[PDB]
Amino acid sequence: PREIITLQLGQCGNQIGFEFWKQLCAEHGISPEGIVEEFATEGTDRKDVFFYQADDEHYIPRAVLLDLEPRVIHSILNSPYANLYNPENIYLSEHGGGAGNNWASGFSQGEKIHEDIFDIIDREADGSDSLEGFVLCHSIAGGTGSGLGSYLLERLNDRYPKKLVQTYSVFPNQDEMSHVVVQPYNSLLTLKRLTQNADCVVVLDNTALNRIATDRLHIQNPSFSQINQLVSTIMSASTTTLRYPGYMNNDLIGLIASLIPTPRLHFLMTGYTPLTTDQSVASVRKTTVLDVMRRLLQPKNVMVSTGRDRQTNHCYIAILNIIQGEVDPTQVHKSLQRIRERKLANFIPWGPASIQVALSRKSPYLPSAHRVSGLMMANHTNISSLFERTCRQYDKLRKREAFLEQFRKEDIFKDNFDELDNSREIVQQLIDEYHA
Amino acid sequence: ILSTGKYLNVVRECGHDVTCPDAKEITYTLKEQAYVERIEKAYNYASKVLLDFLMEEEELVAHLRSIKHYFLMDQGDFFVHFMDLTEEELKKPVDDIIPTRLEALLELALRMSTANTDPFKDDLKIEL
Repeated sequence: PREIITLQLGQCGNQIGFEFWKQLCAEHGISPEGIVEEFATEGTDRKDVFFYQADDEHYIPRAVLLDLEPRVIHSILNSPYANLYNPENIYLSEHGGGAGNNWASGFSQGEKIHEDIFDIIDREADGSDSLEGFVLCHSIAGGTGSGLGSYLLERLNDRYPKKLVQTYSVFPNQDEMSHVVVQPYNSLLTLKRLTQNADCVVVLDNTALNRIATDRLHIQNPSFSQINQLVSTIMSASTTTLRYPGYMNNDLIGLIASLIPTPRLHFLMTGYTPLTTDQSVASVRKTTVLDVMRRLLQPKNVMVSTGRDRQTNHCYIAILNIIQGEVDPTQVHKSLQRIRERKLANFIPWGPASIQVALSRKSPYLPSAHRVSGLMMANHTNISSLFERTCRQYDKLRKREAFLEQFRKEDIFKDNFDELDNSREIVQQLIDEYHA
Repeated sequence: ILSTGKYLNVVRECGHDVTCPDAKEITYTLKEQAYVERIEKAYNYASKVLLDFLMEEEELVAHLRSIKHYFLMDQGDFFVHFMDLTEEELKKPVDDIIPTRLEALLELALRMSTANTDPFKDDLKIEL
């Protein structure tokens, strides 16, 4: 019916998808090894849209996880949520990889394991006779997720041409350049494949993570154990129309169709306010829907590093405001009434704009059926500031003679560096041209 | 006695529950001016059980609190949020798609400034 195959790949893409499947059992009322609660069918009306359909009421995840590093998968099998995963769909015990840290490693390893990489991931494709598409849950940081992920964006474009492609990709961190220095090279090589060899992306910045991780979360030493908490909730938040029973844009080709203006303009800004557990003691007094979307357009919950004074000459075109759970829908048109009076979104002068609001009932659970949740999927034309940030860090590195002799020994014979530079400037010029 | 029948018909509109305070009402006695004074202490009691019915279910005091000084303007944080949206729209007379947005902005300005009792503020309608 609407079966999606997630493509978890890389050192960071496997960990953000590990707790994504772990989030799904707590809201479906199911255990990874059994069914102890009856809340799975009376409370939740649809479960076989991301999981594989049941053979013994065991909803297998439709997931594949490949990585060169064996460290990310050795921290999985000792956890009690790995018995839900199957040891025959992806790998058996003692799976390995390369050495290995290179973008050209996984780019060259795709055609030497070409027979095996297109054998076991295609067995899940013909399980349903109407496949939705493929989401590449991969990474941009490092050479593991960026090297091999650029290969599958090409060969799955023609072997599966009538399928939706759209990824929840995480952006790397640009604070210092000591541990990694190959960061401007492997990022722009995948970013070219994300626009012409891929339809849509969902950007997730790393410098904007610790802006939120010290905002309300109150940590002193930033660890990697907090990167899975902001990411796994908004992943399950994006499929609330798709997993839980909704009516309009209840498919993944429903939501993405109403937000993309044009190809190579698909970078969607994400926002999510409620992350604090001591808000729970004051949501008993009928906290309404009239105050939760006034702060979405206000740049506080954003996960995109952008300029603060560059929003006057930029214009919103498509903005999504997803409320979940208890909505009190007699005032949801009242919340959309107050949008035109502030004009917090700058509107495009050539065409109409749209503020789309939708709702779906959440899990039968006490932290879910009590507190209001707001998921934002914006589309603003100030996203070229990240593309100006990455390009200015790209041409400055090529004048310092950095990784021009250390990178072209394997499988690179011609200069494909300006092939990425002009196509990035094509994106940056067509964005500003789009508001005439 | 006219106003007696007006208050007993108000409680009768809710339900059939009142009884005259005596078991038998007699006026065929030489005293008659002390019997219309026990008629006046009767409609005073009918006022008191109407004042009862105001204070229990209806909340007349909370209704006058939610209207009047708030209608002059008491808590302007409800209204200065709405006055942000009177400067973008209210430049020309109303079109056919404008009053659909004005109720959407009143209900938006309800919960951004945290109303304490929502069924006392959904009774606001918008003049064309």
